[PDB]
Amino acid sequence: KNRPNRLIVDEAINEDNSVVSLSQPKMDELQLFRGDTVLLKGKKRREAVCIVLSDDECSDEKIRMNRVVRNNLRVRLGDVISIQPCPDVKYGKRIHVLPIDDTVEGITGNLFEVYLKPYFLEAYRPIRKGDIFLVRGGMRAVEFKVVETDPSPYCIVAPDTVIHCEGEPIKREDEEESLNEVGYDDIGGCRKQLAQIKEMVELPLRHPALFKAIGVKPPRGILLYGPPGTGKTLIARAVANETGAFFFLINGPEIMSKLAGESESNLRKAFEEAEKNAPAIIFIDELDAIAPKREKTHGEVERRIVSQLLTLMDGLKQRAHVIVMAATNRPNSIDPALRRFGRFDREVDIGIPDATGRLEILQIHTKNMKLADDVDLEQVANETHGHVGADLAALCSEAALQAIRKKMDLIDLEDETIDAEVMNSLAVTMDDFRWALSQSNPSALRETVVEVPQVTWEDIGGLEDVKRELQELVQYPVEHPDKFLKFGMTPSKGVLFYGPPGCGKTLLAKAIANECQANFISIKGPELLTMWFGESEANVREIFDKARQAAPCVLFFDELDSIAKARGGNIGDGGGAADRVINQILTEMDGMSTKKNVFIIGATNRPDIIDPAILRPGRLDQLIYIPLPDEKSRVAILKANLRKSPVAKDVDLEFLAKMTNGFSGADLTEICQRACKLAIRESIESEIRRERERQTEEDDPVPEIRRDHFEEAMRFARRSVSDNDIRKYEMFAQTLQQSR
Amino acid sequence: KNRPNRLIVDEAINEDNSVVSLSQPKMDELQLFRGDTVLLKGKKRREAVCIVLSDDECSDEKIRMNRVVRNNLRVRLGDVISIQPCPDVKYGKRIHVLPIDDTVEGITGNLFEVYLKPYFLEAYRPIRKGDIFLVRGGMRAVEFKVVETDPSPYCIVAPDTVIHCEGEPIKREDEEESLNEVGYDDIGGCRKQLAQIKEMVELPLRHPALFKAIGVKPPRGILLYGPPGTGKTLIARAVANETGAFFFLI
Ligand SMILES: Nc1ncnc2c1ncn2[C@@H]1O[C@H](COP(=O)(O)OP(=O)(O)NP(=O)(O)O)[C@@H](O)[C@H]1O
Ligand SMILES: Nc1ncnc2c1ncn2[C@@H]1O[C@H](COP(=O)(O)OP(=O)(O)O)[C@@H](O)[C@H]1O
Repeated sequence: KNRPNRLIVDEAINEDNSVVSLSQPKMDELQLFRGDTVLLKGKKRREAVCIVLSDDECSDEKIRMNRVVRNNLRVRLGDVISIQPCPDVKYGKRIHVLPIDDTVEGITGNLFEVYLKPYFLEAYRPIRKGDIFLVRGGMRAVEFKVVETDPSPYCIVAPDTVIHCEGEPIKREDEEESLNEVGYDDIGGCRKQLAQIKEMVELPLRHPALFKAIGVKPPRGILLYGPPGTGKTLIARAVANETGAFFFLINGPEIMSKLAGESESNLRKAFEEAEKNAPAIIFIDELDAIAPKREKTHGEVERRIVSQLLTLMDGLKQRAHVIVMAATNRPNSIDPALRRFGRFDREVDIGIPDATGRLEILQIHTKNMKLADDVDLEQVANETHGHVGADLAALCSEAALQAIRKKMDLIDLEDETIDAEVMNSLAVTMDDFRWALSQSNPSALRETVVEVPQVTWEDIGGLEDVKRELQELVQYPVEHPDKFLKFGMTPSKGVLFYGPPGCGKTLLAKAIANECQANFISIKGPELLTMWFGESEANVREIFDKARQAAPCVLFFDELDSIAKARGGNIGDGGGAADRVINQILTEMDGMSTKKNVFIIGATNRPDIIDPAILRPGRLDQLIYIPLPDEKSRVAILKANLRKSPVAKDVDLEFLAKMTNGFSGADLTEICQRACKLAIRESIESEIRRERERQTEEDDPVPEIRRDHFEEAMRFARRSVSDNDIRKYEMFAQTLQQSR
Repeated sequence: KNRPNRLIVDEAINEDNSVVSLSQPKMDELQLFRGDTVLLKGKKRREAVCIVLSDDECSDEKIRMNRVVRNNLRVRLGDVISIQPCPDVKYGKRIHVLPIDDTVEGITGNLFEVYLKPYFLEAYRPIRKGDIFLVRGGMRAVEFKVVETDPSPYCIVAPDTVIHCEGEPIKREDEEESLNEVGYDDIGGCRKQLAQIKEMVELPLRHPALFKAIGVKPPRGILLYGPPGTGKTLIARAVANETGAFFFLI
């Protein structure tokens, strides 16, 4: 018809297996309501009946499409479908649905009331003939095929019908695949990297003939890496099985497990077999087993194997319908002659996930688990700092095995055997989650983390003008390069905080990285000391390579004065005013691109004994005095700390605010900690006294703090900063010379 | 019967080779006294006669079970047994017990008064037909098989009887193992590590078909280490010969 009814498929955000979400101007163009019965026609004359729903997440012309119904239509991602309303659907009297025997194995008991009757209630579901849907439960996920309906050829189902499920399972026909093949639905986290790998490879695989009409070379050597266990083979096979090409898998240890000429014949026949079924993808994992760093290679057959791989990958420039993906452990653990132009050009890091990614990975792995009601995935989302996803698979399977070990075991073996009806009753508790998270958790990470921070501007009290002109200093030229191009001034890229210790030096950097949606990689002082004492400075280049790879980002140096204080004070050691790591930092600083959005933030508390070679233009040049807090900042910081804890309202904090002057913010965030420790000790002792009183039940004495704890904490209080350091810093206010 | 008479075996803390220790609410439910003659039926219609004693170390539903009597019943750890009182046991007049030649080698002299008469005094011991017990001494530990009793088919023994030990030793039949195979009784110390290795491996070996109904991967690469000489091969072969699987050694 060539009208807007020809639409492009996508992934779905909805979690029902038969609903389709669409946008508002599109749905106002088609004149429907919510919950209408809609019909989809695609390729090879297949049909889909669905419920339509409305969402603003959809764009102008796309369709949020589920995977089981897109495999029901026998189409894939990148195909076009046709949309028609079918508003004349009645109810049925008999429903014929039956499994395929290849996915129901080990199963005993009745199948009908355990799955079908928990499914076909309360959801009027549109079913057409020959359809295969998918349900979960029983620690499993089973698909189901329908055969016959009374209102031919489709109906909507309701509580007011029956389903006749009689018969034996039927073998799967030759055309479709199973649904235990992995896909785009079961990879939690790292959505941007998946989008980048999706957009980089879509054209020569979905439209191969276009590059048979245009001679422009696509990128063919694309290399992803990451710390191990993160499922690089999983995402590789997911992309290859989702976009629909021929797959073949070369693993490094198997090729090293043969003789010499047998390995040569294996690699040659593998590349010929990948040539035969074009278009196709090819995958080499554990490249460290095949082509290591050259200094770590000692024999003779290994260099011959690496030269064989170089000739075999240079000799497929003529072909353009295969593409090579590979996976190592680290980019510094490959031979440097391999990753060059014509062999391996594109580079992508997977990285470690974060709390949102951990929540999504946990949402993947409790899909067919049948949780309880008291289990709280936000708890084990926030309490699981520093983990990879295979540890999360181990954690979920460990808690499931503990629920099998505690109950539903010795209770059952003394009387009967085990079926799936009692597997329906099995849920797991949060106690097994806390038990599997307390012990038996080998945390597989000690390295540097990269994430967006969470502290916002309202978490720090006051300091308002400094926040707004820092916002001027970073936020402006990334949004308006035309004004700077008009006035010809290149922007500065350095800023140097300084101030007395204990004034909240990390919080403003966290707020700037959180508001502009920037990554964050921090380096403390102890990292500088363990790079100085070991005399190892081939690590700074790795840090700034990671920084450029994490673009955009803000790089935070904490305790820069440690290397100048460590070898003596202001007299110092026998040396002078320079060192090793700081000039290595300058040399790797000034030799990079101006527009790459890597913004370097330094910090110290001793601004006099620092090397003045860092205050050159083109480097760190912006100085901001961070002073002691004032009383309005004191009440603001005190409320911003006390917002977490339950406090009383009749207590008054302006007495101590008007009393305490010249105090660090760290002191006024530890005195509340001291008072709350005193209150928690008082409450637990009154708890054990009322327990031992009549019983040798819960009327809580106080959930908050009174004036007594604050008065005793002020009797335990202490200032942290002397007056002479304030005069040493106000020397810079009196003198006002700060260029070099 | 599906009542609480179907119990799960365990290790024992008692050191007599024929007594069984049980808990107090269980023994008040069965209405017995200490030292009563009790009977155990398990798999393959084997029988065990025992002395019952009381302990608070036992939990609600478990049985502190000795290794020689659990091999006498031809069951293993993880099996369920059945408990019945047999309070009608008399004494005997002639007792027929004889060794197996594969465990008495290098031995000379009279066998009767060196082992049997130091054993069958002061302990009224419950013996049924076909039973194999185990005694120690002479820098060795010898097992013994009984053949025939006068009050058929079981008795309790006392100082007021005789034991006729005449004959040559009989070859071991094909079904059972020896008792010089290592087990859970001869590893001192490190009980928590043995409990951890016990709980980590019990499910895919005692109940294999459950993971033929549930697809969840068990842990398969488990690595123990230690400073050398601490008997890592001993605890490995002990767990494999105690839980009862096929072993092979690389
Ligand atoms: N509102 C606040 N005002 C001041 N400090 C705060 C505030 N909120 C949190 N902090 C703490 O301030 C820390 C930032 O370091 P900061 O206290 O400025 O350095 P310092 O204490 O002066 N030097 P040091 O403690 O030895 O590393 C954070 O880690 C918090 O623990
Ligand atoms: N983010 C994740 N999403 C889904 N599964 C994961 C994830 N991370 C780890 N896994 C699981 O951990 C295992 C490790 O992936 P694998 O391909 O074996 O990596 P490697 O071989 O490098 O260890 C996979 O079998 C996968 O199922």
